[PDB]
Amino acid sequence: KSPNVLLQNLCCRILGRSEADVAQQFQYAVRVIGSNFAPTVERDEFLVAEKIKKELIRQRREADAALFSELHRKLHSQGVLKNKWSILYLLLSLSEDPRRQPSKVSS
Amino acid sequence: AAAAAANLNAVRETMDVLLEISRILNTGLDMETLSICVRLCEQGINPEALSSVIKELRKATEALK
Amino acid sequence: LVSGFEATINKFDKNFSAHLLDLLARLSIYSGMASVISRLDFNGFYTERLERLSAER
Repeated sequence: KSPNVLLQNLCCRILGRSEADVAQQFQYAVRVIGSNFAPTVERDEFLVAEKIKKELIRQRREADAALFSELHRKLHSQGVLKNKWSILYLLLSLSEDPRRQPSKVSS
Repeated sequence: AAAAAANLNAVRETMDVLLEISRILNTGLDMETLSICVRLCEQGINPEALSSVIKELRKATEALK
Repeated sequence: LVSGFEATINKFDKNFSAHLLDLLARLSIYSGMASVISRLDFNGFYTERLERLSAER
């Protein structure tokens, strides 16, 4: 796929609105992605792994801070990806407070 | 083949571990939205862009709808 | 005239205010050492008139 129409697919997954109903949301997506069209940011995924472990200690669940460490190893173990840093940076930035996480299935 | 289904396995595993990572960091993104974002970062794209967009698009259906 | 007087006064005022805020910005990033910044504005005036703006790339 081309990235520009991929933005409009993303807008119809997040919002229930169709891609012909609105064009303003897609225009804002074009506003931010355009003139940032190429990757120029740098990754330091070592520091961000060390920052997820401090967060999982902060929950005061310490067995799960080391379970994430072995699940974080597996992304390098397969290694079919582009950057391991990018999706993890996205998923860290959108965080809300589970207050201490009153459950986790642990797969 | 075998290495062609093992390549199809190696995305399906990673999408399953990232699904655990998505709920323990508490985002509002589910698996369906996750698959689009993982394709975008498979091509390579600023996550700093994507974060500001989704902070607005999620804010575009809880006060505008 | 006195209008050209006022014009030069306003030029000097704008430039001095801008440089005052820039110097306080360049001193604020540092680190009984904060007594310089606390003494210079003991009641405040031109302390921080523009908030630190930010956006993501």
